[PDB]
Amino acid sequence: SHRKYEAPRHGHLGFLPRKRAASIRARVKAFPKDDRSKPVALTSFLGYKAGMTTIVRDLDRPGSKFHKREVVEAVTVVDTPPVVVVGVVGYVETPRGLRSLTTVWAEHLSDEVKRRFYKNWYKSKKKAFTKYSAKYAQDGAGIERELARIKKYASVVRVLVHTQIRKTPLAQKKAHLAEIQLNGGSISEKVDWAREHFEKTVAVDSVFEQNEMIDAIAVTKGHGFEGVTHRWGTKKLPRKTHRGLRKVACIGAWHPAHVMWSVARAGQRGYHSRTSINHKIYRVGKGDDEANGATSFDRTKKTITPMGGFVHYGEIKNDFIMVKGCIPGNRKRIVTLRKSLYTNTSRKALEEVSLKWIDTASKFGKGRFQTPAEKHAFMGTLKKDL
Amino acid sequence: AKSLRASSHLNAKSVKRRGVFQKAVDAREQRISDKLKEDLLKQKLEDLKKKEEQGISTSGWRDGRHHTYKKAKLMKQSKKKTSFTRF
Amino acid sequence: MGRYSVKRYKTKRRTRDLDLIYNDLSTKESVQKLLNQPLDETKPGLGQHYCIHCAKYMETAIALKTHLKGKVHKRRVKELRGVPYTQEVSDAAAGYNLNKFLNRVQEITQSVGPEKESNEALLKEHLDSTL
Amino acid sequence: FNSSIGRTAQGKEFGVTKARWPAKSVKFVQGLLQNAAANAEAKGLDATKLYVSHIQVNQAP
Amino acid sequence: MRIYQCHFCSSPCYPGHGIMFVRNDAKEFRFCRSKCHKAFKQRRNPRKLKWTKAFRKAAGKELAVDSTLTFAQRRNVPVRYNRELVATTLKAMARIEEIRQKRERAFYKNRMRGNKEKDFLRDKKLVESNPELLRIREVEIARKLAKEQE
Amino acid sequence: SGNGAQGTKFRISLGLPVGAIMNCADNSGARNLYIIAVKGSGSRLNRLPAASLGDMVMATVKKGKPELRKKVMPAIVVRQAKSWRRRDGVFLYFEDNAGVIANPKGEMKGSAITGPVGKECADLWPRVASNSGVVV
RNA sequence: UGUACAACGGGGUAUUGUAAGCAGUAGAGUAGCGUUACGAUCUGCUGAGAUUAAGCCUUUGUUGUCUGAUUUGU
RNA sequence: GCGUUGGAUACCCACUAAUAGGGAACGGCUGGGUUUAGACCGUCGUGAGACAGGUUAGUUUUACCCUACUGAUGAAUGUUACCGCAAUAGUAAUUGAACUUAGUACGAGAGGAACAGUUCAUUCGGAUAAUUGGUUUUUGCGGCUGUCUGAUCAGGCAUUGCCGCGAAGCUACCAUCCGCUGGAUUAUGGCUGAACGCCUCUAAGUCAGAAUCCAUGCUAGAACGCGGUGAUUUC
RNA sequence: GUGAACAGCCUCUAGUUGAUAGAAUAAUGUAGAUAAGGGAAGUCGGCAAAAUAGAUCCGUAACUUCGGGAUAAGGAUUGGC
Ligand SMILES: [Mg+2]
Ligand SMILES: [Mg+2]
Ligand SMILES: [Mg+2]
Ligand SMILES: [Mg+2]
Ligand SMILES: [Mg+2]
Ligand SMILES: [Mg+2]
Ligand SMILES: [Mg+2]
Ligand SMILES: [Mg+2]
Ligand SMILES: [Mg+2]
Ligand SMILES: [Mg+2]
Ligand SMILES: [Mg+2]
Ligand SMILES: [Mg+2]
Ligand SMILES: [Mg+2]
Ligand SMILES: [Mg+2]
Ligand SMILES: [Zn+2]
Ligand SMILES: [Zn+2]
Repeated sequence: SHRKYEAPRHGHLGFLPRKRAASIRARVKAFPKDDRSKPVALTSFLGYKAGMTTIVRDLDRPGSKFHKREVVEAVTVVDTPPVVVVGVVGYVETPRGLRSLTTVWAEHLSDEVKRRFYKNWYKSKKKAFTKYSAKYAQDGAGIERELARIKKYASVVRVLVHTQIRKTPLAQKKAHLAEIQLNGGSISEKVDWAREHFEKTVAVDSVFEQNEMIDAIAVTKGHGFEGVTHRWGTKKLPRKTHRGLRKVACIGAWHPAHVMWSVARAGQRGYHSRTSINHKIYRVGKGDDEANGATSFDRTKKTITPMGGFVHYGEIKNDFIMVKGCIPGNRKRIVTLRKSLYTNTSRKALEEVSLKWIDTASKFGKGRFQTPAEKHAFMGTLKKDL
Repeated sequence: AKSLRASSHLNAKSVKRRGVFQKAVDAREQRISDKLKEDLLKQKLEDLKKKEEQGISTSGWRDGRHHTYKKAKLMKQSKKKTSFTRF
Repeated sequence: MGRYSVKRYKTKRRTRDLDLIYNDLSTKESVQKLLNQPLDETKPGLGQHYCIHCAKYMETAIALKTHLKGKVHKRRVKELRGVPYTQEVSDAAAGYNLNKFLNRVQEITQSVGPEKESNEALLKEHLDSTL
Repeated sequence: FNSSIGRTAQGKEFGVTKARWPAKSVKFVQGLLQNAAANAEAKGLDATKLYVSHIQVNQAP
Repeated sequence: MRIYQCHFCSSPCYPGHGIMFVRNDAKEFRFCRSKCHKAFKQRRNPRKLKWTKAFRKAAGKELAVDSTLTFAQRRNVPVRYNRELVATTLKAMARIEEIRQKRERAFYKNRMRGNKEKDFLRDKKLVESNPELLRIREVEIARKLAKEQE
Repeated sequence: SGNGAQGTKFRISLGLPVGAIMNCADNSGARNLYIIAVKGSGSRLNRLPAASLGDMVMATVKKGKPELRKKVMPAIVVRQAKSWRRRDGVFLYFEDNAGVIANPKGEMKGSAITGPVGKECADLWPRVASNSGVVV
């Protein structure tokens, strides 16, 4: 008989199975559509989630109740040192889909990216790409032939880049290597751009800019084995119910004589790949700016780094991206920032952000001071200072 | 309420999208391309300054290793009868 | 956090503040108004026998007398002696509106203080006479 | 005999997921191996060329 | 946008920090921390809690009346915007802060003078009162010197 | 947002579910208001309708004038004890939950409001702002 | 055999609330001969003292460590 | 496609866009019921007792098995490592209000829209911990009772002794952020045009058009689907 | 010793230190706690928890077999020196 009271199901069936992701770096499943008239550009970038802080925004939004008013909003900081271009991959179209035709690498690869190819770097002889580097000798035959093959046959061009993780405060020395699609001119122009940019760095402000909506692709924070109540949001059973109350009381009461795939079951929570969209860049901060944490309204000379550093991450000494809201993943996880797949038609994409103040108080407690100088000036002279 | 897949709303969105939003996107793309070219030029200048102190047919096989491996693989598939396209 | 502090100082169980009680005690007219209240059925003792310092109603005159002969009332009287700690005190402690705070303290010392003390003495002798 | 046994990384050497460390069994087998080595030495065999050519476990009462 | 001072301990209250309580007489009590908020709810005396600026000013731990402390007050009468006046104010704020820090340092040093004399008197009394430990120390030093020599 | 409200309303933390009792802040003679319904509330299984600052509810008078009692009337919440976030950058709360008696058009029955009135409620309802003597 | 790693230590960043000891003329009074004795507490040295990664940040210091086992070929 | 409620005792009250009907039983917890032994009242019976009936109290306690389902490892096709493709399977957003259009069209009046352009919210979903709140074995800091270590200091026990604060972590419509756009169609409105020398949206052909369908986008990745690339052993 | 007390808690004499152990801290349990705002809206049913509690003082209704009800109810206080 019919259920007496209607209610929506618990959870989303399109995010199944709730298994652990195959990698700590989430895959980009779709790149923005290529317009052959535009100049050559990267479709994405790689960074490390450092933490979150608070800003005050002077909002200009016509028609809104908070027009010409100040709003306090949460932001996320991603440390983004420049990436290093080290390779190019060509893709051809087949009746079975896209197929990688060829890959061409640069002459010199740093140890930071060489470590990605090793499980035991300290015992290895570090022989990676040693014979490959010899193919650049005597006019680069072979390398030129494969580049010509990519020019002649490939319909999609991607560039292999890696992060400079040695510039981050991370204890990991092994860099992350990824493919980024080149959207721009012709295939030959993409190949020429990649060849000219071999062993060269690309900064984050040559890929993105302020007031732009981007997408964050990352693996969420893991939580291990979890019950149905917190895995799916099901209602708890009454107190002292036999055989537990953090369960679904009846997993089946009808003919099929099986447990349906759409019934909530206990299992892994978190560590899933997620692609969240439409996060607005509030600031593209440069690493060489002594006051990248200051605004035109707040004249205090300070950086983006909070007092005591970001908790569990450290200081920010490179270029960074400040986007509003939150993104999937925890601190110090590698994240991919992707260009929007469509031209956004909301006015928020056309809004221009003007920050009035950026919070730099300590996140290791109830921080009340923005700078150590402010803390010293408020407290006064201590016993050890005299 | 009209759904996200409503035809009239999507048509109005496309009419809006062909204008000011696309103009802003194109301007941002031009500025980003200019900054990318400047970044490359600055890297070239720094590399030149650093070095100042210090101072096609695609036919056939890719290489001999590729030829040997592909011939061995095709012979193995012919021997084991595990080929997708050839009997 | 703990159950005792939560169930004593919950927001819905809040009591009257010291600065408000000081302002009530400062003027003789307010003391007379709080001594002569209309008969309210929602208050203990028909709104009579009201201790202004503790801001507390009593059911009986003997209850009020025993409350006056107690350390809790003495603690409240001891608390109500000095400056009532408005926002100006904290502002001047931080280094803000220092002249305003000093002028307020001087006015409290000169005019508000002795008049409030005399009103308290008159209230004490009135309670002693009527009790 | 490995139903409902825990999993370990030390089984990857033998290409399995379930391995244990049976101390009593290992001690008994060590005693028998030592006795076999003593018997071979008494016979005069070369100790460096010996291999376990047969080993069998049966159920006692 | 404005920095507020905590009602309980006078610490700065930046936007998005602490909590505010509104009383029936429209009085706003802003607290930088849950600690100060809970102390206020428990009705403790900030002039009795030693970790507050109210206690420090009342007890004389830090200077309270100074010419540098009169430059900041709430302006209920606004003034028309002037670029040169704004620049002058920005320079003057830094100069006043430096002078106030120097004066606070001098105040603390004047408060803490005499500690060296007290410590010397205590050390002299301890040395005069403990002869046996000094003899043990002399024996230890002499034996260490003999060990170093040989 | 209800008939008579001035524009849209952003979300405030809900403090008064159905069955709550709040004070009456006007001078119509009612002492307290017992919430039985919340106007504009959504629908979800097992979930109680709840009201925040600036919401219109249906209430019955429990204490006050007997003529006002034994009737259901619209009310507007002007104070709540549950802390809520303001976009200027602070969480805040009042001492008590308090409402005023009104009509479906949002017009006050009384002539004045005693105690403070929330900024959000005063901005959303012109008649509340007109009858308020203290607005935060 | 090194922007090497580790154990301590240093500096920051946070939590609490003013350490032990000494002293006073502050201390309701009481006892003996203005003084002395007892005396909850108060004041000063003292935002002092204590804790701070175990899933915080950083390190021109001290002391050590860098090594065994198994297997894999077109 | 998407929703279809909160309460009072089959009917009412209210909210709401709406509070549509039904099936997988009626061919896991749980109250009324098959409730056996105790007890009382009523009716009948000579009685043992039965009932036209009414009230109260009353032990049944798996899972470690197989499959299904949810998550997690894993041998083998030279070894090992990195970057990828996408068959197939799943799929997700929803409703209301507001500004402007406008006191305009329409209307004696009383009243009174919509498209285009904008702003918020309901239900759902996926995340996240900058802030606020909750939590405390950080037994981190301080305090209190009783007793014990001669006293101070420093501590033990009181089955986490108790009280206040409390970072870190976890977490909340109690907190914050984010959730789209191309083809083909249905009903229907048509164009050309016979059948049938009128006519006709239909027969051949053809234009549009629904929250529909298939895709774009999102999740997993065939452990017997695949590609590109690096290195490949001195006893 | 505290305390009205052969209660609870701590100690002296005497007597034990026995009950398979080690390493981690997922879900679900068994046993024990805390929780913003609201306060029974939950449920057949306030089941379970919470709240109360010692002692001193003020004061205590209907009804009644005049013996009770009664610690009715409702209020104030408690340390140290
Ligand atoms: Mg923190
Ligand atoms: Mg088991
Ligand atoms: Mg329900
Ligand atoms: Mg029976
Ligand atoms: Mg599909
Ligand atoms: Mg429209
Ligand atoms: Mg959640
Ligand atoms: Mg003790
Ligand atoms: Mg025709
Ligand atoms: Mg596979
Ligand atoms: Mg609660
Ligand atoms: Mg009920
Ligand atoms: Mg119900
Ligand atoms: Mg009775
Ligand atoms: Zn009193
Ligand atoms: Zn404070």
